[PDB]
Amino acid sequence: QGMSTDFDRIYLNQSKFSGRFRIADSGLGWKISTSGGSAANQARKPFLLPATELSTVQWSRGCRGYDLKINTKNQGVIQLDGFSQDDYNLIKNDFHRRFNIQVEQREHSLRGW
Amino acid sequence: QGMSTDFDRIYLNQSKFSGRFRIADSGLGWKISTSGGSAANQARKPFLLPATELSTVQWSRGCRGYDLKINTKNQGVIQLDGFSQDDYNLIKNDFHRRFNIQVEQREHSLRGW
Ligand SMILES: [Cl-]
Ligand SMILES: [Cl-]
Repeated sequence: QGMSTDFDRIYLNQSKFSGRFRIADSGLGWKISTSGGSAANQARKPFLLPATELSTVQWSRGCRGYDLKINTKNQGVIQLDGFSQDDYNLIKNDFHRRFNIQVEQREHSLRGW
Repeated sequence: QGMSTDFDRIYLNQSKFSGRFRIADSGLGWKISTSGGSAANQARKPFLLPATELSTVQWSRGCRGYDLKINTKNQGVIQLDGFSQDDYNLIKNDFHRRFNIQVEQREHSLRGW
């Protein structure tokens, strides 16, 4: 749809359901994405995190693939995982441009050597 | 050994190896614990995080069991996982007494309701 940057099959805080993660100028969103089409998917409500609540963001190792661990002003650290190594460049650019946040690279133990 | 509070089979940042996690007055430690006895275990060096680097700590959902996500002054967010629900009370008490840190309970979505 062309405004937000979207990623499918992402998990929020080790959720059993996967969902779609969206990066918008307004902040972040995540919504359960499943089967049943317009029954089950239509009742679902999004998790919405306003950009004002973002403080730091790191790209690190998830349970599934790579993750973002996102520290917030009022809601602790939120985890999104299920990313591919391929996703990093896009994520880095989006967080810089939309939020002026530099994503920290902390996904292996040789970082900073 | 009676000074530190120790937990076995804990993983650091989704490490392939598990190790022993130790909570001491001086800060946190983690060291790979494996087989071979005094060959492989003896060469291993610990990860050491001085108490001065601790800022916030939350108890949340790991890849394995429950986790701590620990925000540090200079090293981003560190994850320890592999904890049982049983571990929480001890952890809460140790972080309060040793560091004056209140562990945030953020391990399910009904927290704060
Ligand atoms: Cl947008
Ligand atoms: Cl001690």
